[PDB]
Amino acid sequence: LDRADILYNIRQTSRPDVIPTQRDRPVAVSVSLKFINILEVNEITNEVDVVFWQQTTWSDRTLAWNSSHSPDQVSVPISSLWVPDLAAYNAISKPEVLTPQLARVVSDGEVLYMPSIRQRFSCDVSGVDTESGATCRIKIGSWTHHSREISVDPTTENSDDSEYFSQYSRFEILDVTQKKNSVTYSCCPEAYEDVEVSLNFRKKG
Amino acid sequence: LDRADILYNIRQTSRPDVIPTQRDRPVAVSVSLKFINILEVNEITNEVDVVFWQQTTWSDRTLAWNSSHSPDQVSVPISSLWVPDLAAYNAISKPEVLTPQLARVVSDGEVLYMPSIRQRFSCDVSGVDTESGATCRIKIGSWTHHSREISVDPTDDSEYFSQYSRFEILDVTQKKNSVTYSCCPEAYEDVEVSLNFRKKG
Amino acid sequence: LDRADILYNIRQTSRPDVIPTQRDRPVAVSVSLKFINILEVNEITNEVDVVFWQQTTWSDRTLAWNSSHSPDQVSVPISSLWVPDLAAYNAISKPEVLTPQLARVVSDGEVLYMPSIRQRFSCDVSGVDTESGATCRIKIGSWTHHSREISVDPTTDDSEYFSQYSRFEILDVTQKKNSVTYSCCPEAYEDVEVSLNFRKKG
Amino acid sequence: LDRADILYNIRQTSRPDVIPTQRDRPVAVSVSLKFINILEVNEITNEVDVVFWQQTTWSDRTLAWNSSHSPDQVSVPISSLWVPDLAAYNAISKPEVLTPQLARVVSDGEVLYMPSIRQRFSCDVSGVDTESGATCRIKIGSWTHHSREISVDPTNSDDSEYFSQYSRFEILDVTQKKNSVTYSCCPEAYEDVEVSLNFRKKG
Amino acid sequence: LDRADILYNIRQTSRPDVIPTQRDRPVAVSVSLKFINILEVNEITNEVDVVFWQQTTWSDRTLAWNSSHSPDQVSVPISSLWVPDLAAYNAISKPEVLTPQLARVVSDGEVLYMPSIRQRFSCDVSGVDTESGATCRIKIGSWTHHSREISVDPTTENSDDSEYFSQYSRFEILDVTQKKNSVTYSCCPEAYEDVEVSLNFRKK
Ligand SMILES: CCOc1cc(N2CCCNCC2)cnc1Br
Ligand SMILES: CCOc1cc(N2CCCNCC2)cnc1Br
Ligand SMILES: CCOc1cc(N2CCCNCC2)cnc1Br
Ligand SMILES: CCOc1cc(N2CCCNCC2)cnc1Br
Ligand SMILES: CCOc1cc(N2CCCNCC2)cnc1Br
Ligand SMILES: *[C@@H]1O[C@H](CO)[C@@H](O)[C@H](O)[C@H]1NC(C)=O
Repeated sequence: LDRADILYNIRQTSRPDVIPTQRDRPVAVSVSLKFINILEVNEITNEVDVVFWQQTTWSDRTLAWNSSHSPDQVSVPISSLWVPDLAAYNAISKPEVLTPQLARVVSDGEVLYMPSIRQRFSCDVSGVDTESGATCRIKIGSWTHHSREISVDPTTENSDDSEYFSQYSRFEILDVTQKKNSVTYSCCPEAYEDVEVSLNFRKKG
Repeated sequence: LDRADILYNIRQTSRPDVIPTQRDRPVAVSVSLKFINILEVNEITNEVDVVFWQQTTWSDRTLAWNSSHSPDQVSVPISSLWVPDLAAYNAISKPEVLTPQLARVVSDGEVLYMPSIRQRFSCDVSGVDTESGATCRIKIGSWTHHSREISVDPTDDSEYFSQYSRFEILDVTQKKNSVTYSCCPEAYEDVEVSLNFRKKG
Repeated sequence: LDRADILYNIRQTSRPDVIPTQRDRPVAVSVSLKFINILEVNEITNEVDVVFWQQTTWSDRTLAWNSSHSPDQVSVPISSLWVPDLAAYNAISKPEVLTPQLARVVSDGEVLYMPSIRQRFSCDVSGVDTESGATCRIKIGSWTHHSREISVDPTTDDSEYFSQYSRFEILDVTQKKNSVTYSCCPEAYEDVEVSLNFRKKG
Repeated sequence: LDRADILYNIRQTSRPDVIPTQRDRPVAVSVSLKFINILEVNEITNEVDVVFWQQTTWSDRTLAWNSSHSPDQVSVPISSLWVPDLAAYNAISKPEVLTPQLARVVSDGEVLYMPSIRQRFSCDVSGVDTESGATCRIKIGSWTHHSREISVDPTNSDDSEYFSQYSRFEILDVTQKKNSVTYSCCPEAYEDVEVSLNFRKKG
Repeated sequence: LDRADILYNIRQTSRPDVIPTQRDRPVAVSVSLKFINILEVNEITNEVDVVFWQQTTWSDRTLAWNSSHSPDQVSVPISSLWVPDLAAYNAISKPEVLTPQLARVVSDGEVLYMPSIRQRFSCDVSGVDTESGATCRIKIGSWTHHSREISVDPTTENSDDSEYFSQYSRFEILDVTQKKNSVTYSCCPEAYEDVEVSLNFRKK
């Protein structure tokens, strides 16, 4: 197999509308926000514009191929793949996807999708101008799939919070923490999982 | 049947352009707005920006399947389904759909579509900065289907409302209407959602 | 025939790119603007934002079906139908179509398309804050079809649908049909001019 | 042939991606801007918003049909035709096309496309508020086709006839100049038309 | 072959989704920014709006044809070609592509794609109002392809930095420099190449 064959096979057989659930267990989705910039903060209205990479991983065994004597990974347009229906609950604009919409697929079916996104959020901006800073909480989960179909978890790994954060922003990041939740909305009987990412930041002098 | 089969069958045979009317009785559509946020209020111009979940339910039996030994529900792209042609009459921007455009379909054909929407409205903003607050009325109905084809009916007020909004919700009420426009002989149904809100102190 | 059959037949056989001219006669298009709101008026720049229903009717016999023991009307996506190439000459933004893009088709081929549109216009805003108000003239006609292919006519209570919450009020709406020759081309092109007389309220 | 047949044949056989070059000669494109309005002028930033009809003509013989006992002209969606890849070099927004995207095609293959366009430009706004006015130069040419593939020429005419009487501005004069430019990126010459719009604020 | 045949063949056999890697060697991509205009500078927020031609070249042999007695080049919609997944890392708006989206393809498979783009960036705007000006660094590389699949290099050319820059801008260009980098991100084990274009400019 070469890349052309792999991509052809994926395109011809991939079912972008079918959740790759296996043996009726939930698809385990990992989500991690890598903050790149903070723009347009407004303490009066409690709104903020953020740019972040939304690192998203999951497994879809239907994409798998035998990689002996073949490429181990390819880049695939997300239009040809099933993608988790994640949404930020407190976003007040739709995601502006800044980057090419390609996911990376490994021969065992592991998928990585990591777009850079600019989005405006409603959250707690109070104290952005103090030492202790503001703490903006971003809530992300599957819009339509309950806990038996999609589980959402923060990425297990440690990292430099500001690793990719712009040195030219008027703001700086003090801390990022994550919390997993499972919520029952009065609309539906099942539980829906989400990750809450708490961004602690302040204005630089 | 597995999910793949169900979704394949729906895709291959769904008529997104065909209203699932049965025996010429109207498709009964339920509409309910779950308010998430109020931004950008303007008492001078009587305009307001709102974020809300537009909970929409209806039945389409052409989607039904035998669910013994099969999944009972699936998520389906709305591009593969007929969806009611609802519009907010007093909206002054087109709906900005914030969420993935998927509906939930049950094996008996019951459909739920609940996108989060940001939209600007023309309505009564007067009194927003007072104790009794403003009351903004949002009118939603089928744009082109009369009452014999589509009926619209209303389904805690702040359950999902952002605690970080500059505004707070005092009350939400709903009223069903049936209106005859001078352009057309038939009646058209709508739901009027009255949002009573004020600026927080 | 049920609705599914009718819609299937229309989709399979409709030619959205073909003007439904019959026997060399122009397609008779009716146009009427139902004003819903007036927002963002600017007397300095002579620009105004308007929301209106653009009621558009015409006949396309190719859509017709025998309706005894069948539905008499269906809603059809405009992407499946020929639609008149109308434009507002003095619009300075492209139409923002607010509503689902569906037309109503009757079994004899009569079509109604009535989207709610928000659009900005260049026009005479002077006097908007006076008793007699401003008179904004909106000119609408076929962009590319001359008078032998498309005729345009005004439709044989002005505030009926106008928002009571607008900062403005409508004093009067009048309509005039015109036939104009542009230097770019030898044939005449029809338009309807809708004159909206409005003023700022107390 | 009726219109349905003509439009069907055009749709089925049109190669929107193929430049209708005939016999090693460049496709001759005519361009003319009919100014409708001038909005949002900014003398500090040298930027201006203009609305204009971009009258564009060329010949594509692959579209031709025998018109004896047939319509002589049809309106065709530009998605079904090859269209010149014109761009305004000094535009700072993408064209906002205001009108239905249809071209007029004559039975001999002559094409006319004339959309109304709103676009923002970077140009010389100085003096806009004086008697002699400002002169904004708009440069339009094929983005990717050199002079052996596309030639561009201005269409003696009043490019001002359609200008809004309700604009805050007025047009004093419009002139055109044809250029042939070599860019350091590429060895060939690329043609453009420069339209100079002389205008001022009304007093 | 005429142009119609060439374009037909390209459309029918082109795999826009397949990186034209040849024999386990990265696709060599050249990138060069031709600055056209600088608008909307903000020294408080360190943001700037720039208009530039993003000159991008690479080779795709699957596009090649025998050009004896045939046209040597054609213009091709990029929707029919593989195109490098380049992104500007410090962009804060998506690229507004101003020009027709066509690439130029030579009979040997060389491709040139050069759209004019308007985009807003986060970068160092300080000193823009001084003699020495500001230096805004723009970082461009493949979003998803590591160094064994795509290499990125500045264009070998020497150039006049202001050749196409608008005389009507409120700003002027003092200097443009380029640096190639190879970076390892903590998300992945491989290295990703980028070009950093440093734009030294000031208010007139
Ligand atoms: C039956 C659940 O289907 C749903 C749920 C939701 N929401 C409630 C569950 C959590 N996600 C927010 C919206 C939206 N659309 C459809 Br469709
Ligand atoms: C026959 C009615 O068809 C209609 C009606 C309407 N409206 C009048 C009925 C209620 N909805 C507002 C628009 C718009 N487009 C078409 Br098409
Ligand atoms: C046959 C004329 O073809 C035309 C005419 C116009 N206009 C002149 C005729 C009246 N309508 C305004 C635009 C625009 N595009 C094409 Br294509
Ligand atoms: C054959 C060169 O191909 C080009 C040239 C240019 N430009 C230089 C030639 C004149 N047009 C401006 C852009 C842009 N894209 C491609 Br692709
Ligand atoms: C193999 C890694 O897959 C990736 C990596 C990245 N990035 C990390 C490498 C450098 N480019 C920035 C994003 C984005 N999407 C996918 Br998919
Ligand atoms: C190209 O085709 C021409 C025939 O016109 C011939 O001269 C030559 O052999 C061909 N070149 C290759 C490498 O096939």
